[PDB]
Parts: sequence; C-alpha cells; structure tokens
Amino acid sequence: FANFCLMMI
Amino acid sequence: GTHSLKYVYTGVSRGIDFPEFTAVGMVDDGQFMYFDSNSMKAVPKTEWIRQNEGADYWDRQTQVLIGAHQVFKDSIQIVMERFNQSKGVHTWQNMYGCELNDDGTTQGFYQYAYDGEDFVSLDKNTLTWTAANPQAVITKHKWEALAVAEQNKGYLENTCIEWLKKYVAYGKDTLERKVSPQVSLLQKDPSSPVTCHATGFYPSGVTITWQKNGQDHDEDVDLGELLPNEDGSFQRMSTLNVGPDEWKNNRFSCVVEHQDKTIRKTEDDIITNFD
Amino acid sequence: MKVSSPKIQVYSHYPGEYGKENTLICYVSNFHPPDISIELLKNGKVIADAQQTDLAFEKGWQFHLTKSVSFKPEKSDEYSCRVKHMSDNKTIVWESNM
Repeated sequence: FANFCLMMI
Repeated sequence: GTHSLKYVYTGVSRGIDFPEFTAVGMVDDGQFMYFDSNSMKAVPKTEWIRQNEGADYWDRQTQVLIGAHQVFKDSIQIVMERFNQSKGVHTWQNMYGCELNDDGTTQGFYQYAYDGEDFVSLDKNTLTWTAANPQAVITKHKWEALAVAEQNKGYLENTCIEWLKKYVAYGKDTLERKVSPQVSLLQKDPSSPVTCHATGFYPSGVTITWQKNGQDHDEDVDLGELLPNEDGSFQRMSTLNVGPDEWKNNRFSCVVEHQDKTIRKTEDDIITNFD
Repeated sequence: MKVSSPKIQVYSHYPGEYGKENTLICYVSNFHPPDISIELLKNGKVIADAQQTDLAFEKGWQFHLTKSVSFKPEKSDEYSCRVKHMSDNKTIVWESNM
C-alpha cells in the first residue's frame, strides 16, 4: 500500500 | 526468502504521449498495481491481489495517488524554476520501498530525482535528507522542519512491511515459485558459434558455463545479459566461439545451473534452422 | 538535463525454431526521458495486438519497457523492433541464433 503522506518539495 | 515492496512514481511536465503522473507498485520487482492521471484510478495487475483485495482497498489507493499526482504537479513546477527551466519537457521521479529478509530484518529506501538525476535521498538512520545539489538544499531544510524523514521512516519500517507481509501471503505460491530453465544448444551453421540458451526460469539467478572434456572452459565465451520474458520469467544465454575443428576434436558441453540443480547439453543436442 | 538513448534488445521467448509458436520480445532499457515509441514489425509492417509493459524505472532512474507479441517465425519472414526516442529512429532486426 502506497504511502498516504506526501509533501511538496 | 527475501521479499520486497516498491513503488515507482513518474511525473512529466509538458508531454503528450504519457500522462502527467504514473505510479507502478511491485512485489519482488513484479508489478501488481498501476495508476495514471489520465484514468485517475488505481488498478490491480496480478491474480493474487485481485483475489485478496477489492473496492475498498482500490478506492483508498486511488485517493492516495490522486493526492500524489497533485503534489507531483506542484513539486516539478518548483524544481524547474530553481534550475531556470521554464520551457521543455522535464521529469520528477520518486522510488521508495521496503525489504523483508528471512531473519525478519528489514531494509528500506526513499529517493527522488529531477530529470533522472539524484535530487534528495532519505538517510533513515540520521533522519535527514541528502541533497545532491544546491537546488535540493532548500527542500532538505523544508523537509527537516516538517519531519518528513520521520514520517517516511515510520512508513518504511511499519506500514510498508505490514503490507508486504500481507502481499507475500496472498501471492505465496507465485512469489515462492521455482521454475527450472528450458535449455537448448543453438547453432546457425556447422562452422558458426554455439549458443547455450536458457529460458522460462524463476527466480532470475542462473549460472551458464561451458566445459571442454569435463573441465571448465572460460576461453572464447560470451555470456549474455539476464533478460526478461513477457510472462514474468527470465532468460539468458552464453555463446562459445571455438572452431568447428575444436568442436570436432573435443567434447564440449554447456552446463546450466539453477536452484542447485544442473542441466547439461552436448553436441548431440545442437539444433538449427535450415539444418 | 541529459538524454539517455535506449538500449534495444530483440529476442524470442523460446529458441526461434521455424514453424513453432513463440513470443517476439523487444526490451528497451536505460533511457531518459520516458516518452518513447516502440513497434514490432513483420516484413516492415507494424504487428497489431502487441503488448507493452507499464512505464517503470530501475535504480539509477533510467526507464525500461518491454514490447511483445505472439509470432511463428518462418524462413521468408523478417521481424524487427523500431524504437523512436526524442528525434532518433532505430530499427533492430531479430536474430534467431538458429
């Protein structure tokens, strides 16, 4: 299952 | 055995042929999931995931990746500006994943690239981001303030491994399969080189050797690369270039070893077209 | 930004024995950027119903794709893989090794 949490660079 | 779960995201700005965002998920480097920003839907790619997860799982995966697409759009815009590139096609990539070894030890990685070159990489020991260039340093500081390394480490060591364990159970028979190579000796012309061809095997590790008169022969040997078949199996070949005379005067053979078992082919086995 | 031109390898699943059902495979690897055209050809004509893998990449970030289709090689027929990356146009003829 993919990581739910992403932050823009 | 060791198993792995990996995700690879591709973001493209300004392209036509490919979507803005593509995501592929893999267990043991075999794809089980696909998503793109054209369909906006995450979909199964193996029988074992189809049989074991359904609508709820895929709706959740779809939602995560719609979010990833949005973030990728925003991210690529930022990095392009930092390299002073307001025109042309550019790419933003993320790969991350975890491995579970037999001892129950685990490994994991989290990496990003801009135009196919390292941008930032997670060091999950120091909870810091390695910046490959000055352009990445701004991101390093931002992410360290937002505790991104901590979140990512949490995911890799817990969530990722928990799901990997589930996937391994779902696909156990497929993932643990041992399929022996089908081996042939090939020759185009009686005076031409002889090719030992091995195909249809899994896992991918294979040893192809040549012997002369029962002893290992390492001269005039050309070992080919490991190559993928269309069905998840693999193939590899080795070519021996001694003369038809050297073949006539001696007893050459090919030995293919896979999973501690060997197959041997000799001159009596050589096949050809036209004949 | 730098272009990485594709490695192109054309082969069959099984030994390319004439008159035998087989699979023609074109493995296109080590390339960047990702936009690419891959076509399998029989006597210079595009073969229909060829299957292409979903876009992925390895460690080092370079992309790879596999195009494949069922085929039955015969004496008078030529098979090839035509790859178009950026403005390049390459065609690699299938060698049977037999």
